[PDB]
Amino acid sequence: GKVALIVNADDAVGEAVALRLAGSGVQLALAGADAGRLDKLASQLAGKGATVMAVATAAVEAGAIRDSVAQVKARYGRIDVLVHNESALAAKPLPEISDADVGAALDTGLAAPFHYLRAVVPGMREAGFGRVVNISDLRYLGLANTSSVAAARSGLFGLTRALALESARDGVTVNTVVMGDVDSETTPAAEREKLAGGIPVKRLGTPADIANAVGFLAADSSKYVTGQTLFVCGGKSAYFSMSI
Amino acid sequence: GKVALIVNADDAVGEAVALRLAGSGVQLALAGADAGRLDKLASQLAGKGATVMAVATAAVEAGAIRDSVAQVKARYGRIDVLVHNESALAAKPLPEISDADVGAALDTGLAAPFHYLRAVVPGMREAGFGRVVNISDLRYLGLANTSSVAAARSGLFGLTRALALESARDGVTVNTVVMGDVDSETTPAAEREKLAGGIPVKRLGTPADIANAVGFLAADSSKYVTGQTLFVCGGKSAYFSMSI
Amino acid sequence: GIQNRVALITGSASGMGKQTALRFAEQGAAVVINDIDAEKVRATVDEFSARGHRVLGAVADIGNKAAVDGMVKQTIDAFGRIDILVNNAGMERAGALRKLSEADWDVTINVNLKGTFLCTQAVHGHMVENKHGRIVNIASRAWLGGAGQTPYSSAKAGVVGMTRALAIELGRAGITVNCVAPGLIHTPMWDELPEKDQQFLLSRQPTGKLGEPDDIANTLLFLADDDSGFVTGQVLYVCGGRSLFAG
Amino acid sequence: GIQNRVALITGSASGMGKQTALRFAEQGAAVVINDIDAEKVRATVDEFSARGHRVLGAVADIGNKAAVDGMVKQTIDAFGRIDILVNNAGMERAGALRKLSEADWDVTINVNLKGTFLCTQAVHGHMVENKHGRIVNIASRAWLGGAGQTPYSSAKAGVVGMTRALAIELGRAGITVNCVAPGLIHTPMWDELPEKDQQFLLSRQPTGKLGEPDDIANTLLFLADDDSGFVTGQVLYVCGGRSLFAG
Ligand SMILES: NC(=O)c1ccc[n+]([C@@H]2O[C@H](COP(=O)([O-])OP(=O)(O)OC[C@H]3O[C@@H](n4cnc5c(N)ncnc54)[C@H](O)[C@@H]3O)[C@@H](O)[C@H]2O)c1
Ligand SMILES: NC(=O)c1ccc[n+]([C@@H]2O[C@H](COP(=O)([O-])OP(=O)(O)OC[C@H]3O[C@@H](n4cnc5c(N)ncnc54)[C@H](O)[C@@H]3O)[C@@H](O)[C@H]2O)c1
Repeated sequence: GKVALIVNADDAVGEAVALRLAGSGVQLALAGADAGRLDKLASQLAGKGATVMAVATAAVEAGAIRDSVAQVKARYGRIDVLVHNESALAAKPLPEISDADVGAALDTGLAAPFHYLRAVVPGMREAGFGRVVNISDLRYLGLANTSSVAAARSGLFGLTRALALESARDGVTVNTVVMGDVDSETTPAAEREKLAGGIPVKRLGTPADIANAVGFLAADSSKYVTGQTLFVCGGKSAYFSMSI
Repeated sequence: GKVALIVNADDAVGEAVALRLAGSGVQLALAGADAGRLDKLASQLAGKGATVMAVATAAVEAGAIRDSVAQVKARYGRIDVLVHNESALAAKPLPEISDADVGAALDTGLAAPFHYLRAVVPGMREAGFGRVVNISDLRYLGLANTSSVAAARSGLFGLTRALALESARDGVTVNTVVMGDVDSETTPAAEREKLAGGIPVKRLGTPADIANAVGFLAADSSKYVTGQTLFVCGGKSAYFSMSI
Repeated sequence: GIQNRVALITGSASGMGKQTALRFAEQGAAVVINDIDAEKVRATVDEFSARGHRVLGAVADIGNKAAVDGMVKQTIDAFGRIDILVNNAGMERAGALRKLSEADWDVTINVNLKGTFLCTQAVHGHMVENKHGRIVNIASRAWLGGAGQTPYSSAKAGVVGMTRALAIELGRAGITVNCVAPGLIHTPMWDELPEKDQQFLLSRQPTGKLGEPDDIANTLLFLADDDSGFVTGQVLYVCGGRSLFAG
Repeated sequence: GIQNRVALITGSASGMGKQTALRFAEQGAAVVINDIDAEKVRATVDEFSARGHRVLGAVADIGNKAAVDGMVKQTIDAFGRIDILVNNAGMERAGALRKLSEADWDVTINVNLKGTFLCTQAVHGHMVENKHGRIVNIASRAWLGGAGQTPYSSAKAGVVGMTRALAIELGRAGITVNCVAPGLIHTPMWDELPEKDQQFLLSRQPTGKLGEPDDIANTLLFLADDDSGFVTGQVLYVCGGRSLFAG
């Protein structure tokens, strides 16, 4: 009888997270931009026996986010688990980055999750239990031709750790799962062998890999794990300075 | 390596940076919001024999920033060194964080330095020489009651490293000096005595400490040091996970 | 899960290592109890089998290569494979720099760093043949640096570098190599303290509470799981947030 | 600056250590040339004295405690103080995990990690007396993990933990403890290689160029400077960006 909100549930990673938590008896709320995709996902999850609601939203403004949050809490009466799946961001060389490219990356990549945390974290501290899992990716560490993505994702590192310390005393944990290279079935086969060669386990990651890590951090027993940046990357994070 | 722009030069750290760089013969451009303070600083530096110009500007919008940069390039014909000193940000507990507190922190703490880097890095890569030094502080790692500051500062980590890699081939380096606790002569002696005890070297940092590290990264000979997060903290950064 | 995987846990005759073995066995694993204290091995082996668990005692000094090879051979004779290795055996000689004997350094390095190297080396070839392995090393928040802990911080920091190196090297063979860095954990020592001390340390814990041995066992269960094959090269703190700022 | 400071650079009779000693002497420091190679010690001491530098040869296996103490005694008898210690002496035996001999491990650990511990210990009491010290340890990008480099990655990662631990402990005595992690550096090995070797590694460099020993010497001059007393506990990469992604 635990309740979880999955933001940006409308992709393969969101689907896998929803399936892992449903498997553990968690009551689900799915937020996302593609209502069509959300309804189909909820339909499949309900079909398997999960308690689930959907909420369409392509928002980055705080008020709209706080409302979405209100819908969920109206239905379930509390949010024990918040999983923020990242929204797609386009990485481009510096010259191709416009004034609006900067603002948009920050809005969806950093501001939007911040707003979700502000709308949910206070409730969790009041109830004395909370599990926040931010899903980021390796570009937060900074790579060539990703500056606009890296600036936004990198903000979640200090953000998550700040609120982890602020909420620790009230039974809340805030952690980050950092995705490596995940297969998607739209990448060219030549880019699968190319990417896999550069990964120590010599295979691309799956959405299930990510959900397994999210499910661990969201588990009731992970009460002493907080502030963590857990890479699910096949070892590729070992090539970066400052990933530990 | 003769021309340097110091953004937010109108504080004690900016002054110290200006003195160190002028001491090495660098021609200076000082940007900041407090024209009164900026002019007094330029006056003192000229009085000692330094080549200096001032540019008043409290801007965080990209277009205004590019203008500021153009003024400098009009006067000197090139920017070999960019030092972005951080602007003051209000750290506050999550409940006291408003919707606009979030946007402002990102705009002044993260978007603004990004815009400066976008305006200067292309020039540096074209000239084949560049030294970018971002000045941040320990709140980027995340502490209780700093979430809006941590989110903004933390974005500079991936941003600097992304552009370090993107520009490396063209003689440009992008590094970060992370300030620990700096004495200010408006801090109470009672908060100095408390703070110093928590620092391994048992003293507060001075603006000169910060400028010394900035001067090292900006030197012509630091051509093989890039992407670095150099703490100038008296050892306090050794208490944080993920600072190395 | 880890049903019917074979797990060798070094230094598991008492303390957190002991409790990780119990939880592993409860989740369906065959566990090898190792320690240098042969009486604690026997008592714990006795305890575990009594509970119905598939367990083998293997007394061996993890700092001695021949003893490690004999341990692994005994494990292979018994269970035919080693799916999971937890390098939990550790110790510390501490003191101000000038007060550290050459022996204070040599032993802390030998048990924590070399010992973890010896067991990982001796076991990994078996995981290579089975195209499956989970190697988890127990480091410490003190790898980030601790006053008066030069040898322990050096040794455990070395374990972190080994974790990263072998995560890169062994990945192609289906072996993951991860590290758990425990913060402050309720230990028998903890009860040996006066309230005034205790209440100082807790107050430096963000949660205000102590970690328990189960906190490590559960994190270790996650890293060892069949489902966690894409997690490798990681340093996961089990510290209640103290690792975020330990000043 | 470092005018009138006394600097001990271990393993400085050849390679970048020598180039660090030269630049230190040129910036006003008295330098102790150390190596295990007594003939390389004499040749460099001779070379430096001819250049007008204040230099002393101190032959010692920095991995042997007795030899280290004699080096420190020879330095103190000669110059009366030790202001700067650069733990540059290092080495590596590498190979697949299964092919690493116990001796390949023991020596890499002994020279890089214990040696750095022995020299830092033997020197620090003198810096405490003077309420001023600069300790800089030479680690490597490989502390982040390198396939086939289990011993080297373990040792240099251990040097990172030692740097952090001692920065915390020794700071109150006016001693800073920092670490430099060189990436790829133009070396005599490099000049003695065939072309195809060279062109792969360069291709992995963000700058497209190799680092030079002066890059290390200049970075070390900064950390050792009288003005850098508030810099401690740091790991500063001299890699040309390679450390940001080495895959
Ligand atoms: N709160 C904590 O206790 C804490 C905190 C941080 C890290 N750690 C680390 O977690 C691990 C377990 O913690 P612990 O408190 O149970 O330590 P512990 O010393 O109480 O138990 C470790 C066991 O390993 C045995 N052992 C087996 N082979 C050995 C060998 N060659 N040399 C020496 N001992 C050998 C020891 O006899 C001992 O019983 C250790 O590595 C420790 O460094 C513990
Ligand atoms: N590209 C690189 O060369 C590179 C990269 C990363 C790290 N490093 C590290 O930089 C340091 C020096 O670099 P290097 O290229 O000159 O390596 P190197 O093989 O030339 O060793 C430097 C000196 O140390 C001496 N030495 C070895 N063992 C000694 C001992 N026990 N006692 C005293 N002296 C000893 C050697 O005589 C040698 O002259 C090493 O610690 C190395 O690990 C080098």
